[PDB]
This record gives sequence, C-alpha cells and structure tokens, in this order.
Amino acid sequence: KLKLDAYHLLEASQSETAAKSALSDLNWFSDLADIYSGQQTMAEMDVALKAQGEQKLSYPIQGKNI
Amino acid sequence: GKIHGAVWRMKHLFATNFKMVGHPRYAYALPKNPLLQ
Repeated sequence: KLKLDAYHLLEASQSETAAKSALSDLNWFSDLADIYSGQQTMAEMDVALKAQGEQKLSYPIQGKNI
Repeated sequence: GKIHGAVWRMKHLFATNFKMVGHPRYAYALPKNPLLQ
C-alpha cells in the first residue's frame, strides 16, 4: 500500500494531466449553491414580512381630499 | 551462482526505483491512480 501510494504520487508528478489535488471527485458545490440561494431568498422574504405592515395609506383624490 | 548473480543485480536495479512496485507486464492488475484524470 505504501509503495503504491509512493508510485501514484511519483507518476502524478511525471504526468501532465495530473489532478491539482488529491481530493477526488468533488460533488458538494451544488448543495452549497442551493443553500446559498435559499438563505438569500429566505432573508429577502423575511424582510418584506416586516417592511409591509401597511397600517393605512393616504391617497389624494380629486374632489374629496383636495 | 547464476541465480546469485541474477538476484544481486535485481537488488540494485529494482529496490530503489520507486517505479517498480511489481513487474510492468502485470500493471493491468494494479489499482488505479485517483490523482490521474
């Protein structure tokens, strides 16, 4: 096992298409993107629950408010 | 004596290579490198 690890590192050094890291196939960038977008949206729509209390409004209307 | 000479050369030419974990004719049976892609 030790010899094979040495040989793998050596042949990776000798080859040009060698991986820039020994951290095999990464497949957890999608989940990161999804949770990032999810937290962003959840904040964006936990804002406008607070920023739209909207007690009442005052619209100027011809004939009545003027 | 022939066998002695053969092993005496095998030592010097195989034991410090880092490239010969076994014989090259049987490298198909080895596991695959995770770093190559």
